[PDB]
Amino acid sequence: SYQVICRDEKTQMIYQQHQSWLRPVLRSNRVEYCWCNSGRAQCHSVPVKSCSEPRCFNGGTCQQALYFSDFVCQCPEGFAGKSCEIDTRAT
Repeated sequence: SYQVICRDEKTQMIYQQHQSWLRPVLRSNRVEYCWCNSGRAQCHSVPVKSCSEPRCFNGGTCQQALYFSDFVCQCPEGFAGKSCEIDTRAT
């Protein structure tokens, strides 16, 4: 009856009806702005750059789109949290 589509596995985050997220590309250099639309996922390439300040810590790297304010946060290692301030692997 209700409707709630668009989930994510790369970033590991769910998005309900009429939501939006970023899906960085691979070698190209741009990213796509995927805005859910009844399970249609409206993505499209857009130029991007590095955030003004590294919001991701512990090695992560922030990236912000050139025209919108949507930003994605990368953070290897395996810790937790947007800034990766929660480390469970290392003491």
